[PDB]
Amino acid sequence: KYFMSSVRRMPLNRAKALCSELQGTVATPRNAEENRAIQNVAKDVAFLGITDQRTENVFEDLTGNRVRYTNWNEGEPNNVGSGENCVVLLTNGKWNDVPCSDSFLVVCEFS
Amino acid sequence: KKYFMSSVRRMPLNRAKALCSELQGTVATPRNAEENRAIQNVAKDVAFLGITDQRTENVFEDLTGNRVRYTNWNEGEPNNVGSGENCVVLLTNGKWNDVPCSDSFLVVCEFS
Ligand SMILES: CO[C@@H]1O[C@@H](C)[C@@H](O)[C@@H](O)[C@@H]1O
Ligand SMILES: CO[C@@H]1O[C@@H](C)[C@@H](O)[C@@H](O)[C@@H]1O
Ligand SMILES: [Ca+2]
Ligand SMILES: [Ca+2]
Ligand SMILES: [Ca+2]
Ligand SMILES: [Ca+2]
Ligand SMILES: [Cl-]
Repeated sequence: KYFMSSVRRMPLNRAKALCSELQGTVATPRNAEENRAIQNVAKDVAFLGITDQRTENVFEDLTGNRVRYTNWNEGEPNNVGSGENCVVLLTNGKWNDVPCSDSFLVVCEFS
Repeated sequence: KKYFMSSVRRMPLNRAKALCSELQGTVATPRNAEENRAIQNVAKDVAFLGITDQRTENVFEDLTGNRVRYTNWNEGEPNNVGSGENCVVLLTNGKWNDVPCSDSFLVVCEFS
């Protein structure tokens, strides 16, 4: 896998469109090594290709595959307010669930 | 190493540049036959290369203004037809054709 970060921030729908445009997908770390690699390419908080939009508290990648490895920041995922169904990788590498409509950088993953 | 990825949609060169730069890459510029073939492998149809003679006609440079060395022009190219063709695309046979920068084609981005 090759990981590339965007320079501008955008909501998940636009982030998915960007990675998909170059025939990739929003980055989904499958282990601690991939998590670090994505963290490194991301210069700020960035979206990951994981959501619980289909079933609340059931996190899966953008292709419907349930994720096994997770790295939630303490207290996460908390689905606060009216709900947080998207996921971002914080600058310390831990994850936070956030509203999919919010804007963050995006890290795309290619094979 | 250099990695190449092709777009799904077609767009003019300035948009192609913006797409590749969005992910901190550039429009693919083959420096030799191996790279030319690597780009061929990812481009399913005619696609833009990061080369233009916009500065001086018939002097081809990459997008950073660096004069290119390796070229693989299709027979009869570059012909600068009509009002001008100052951008370059990789044809489906791997050879190059100069085309109007305002025309739309797939784009192959390069990252390293
Ligand atoms: C208290 O909730 C935390 O802080 C909020 C400002 C949001 O970033 C939320 O995702 C996070 O879990
Ligand atoms: C005759 O010129 C050739 O055919 C035209 C349709 C254009 O594609 C032009 O770039 C090419 O050199
Ligand atoms: Ca949720
Ligand atoms: Ca949260
Ligand atoms: Ca020309
Ligand atoms: Ca031509
Ligand atoms: Cl949400």
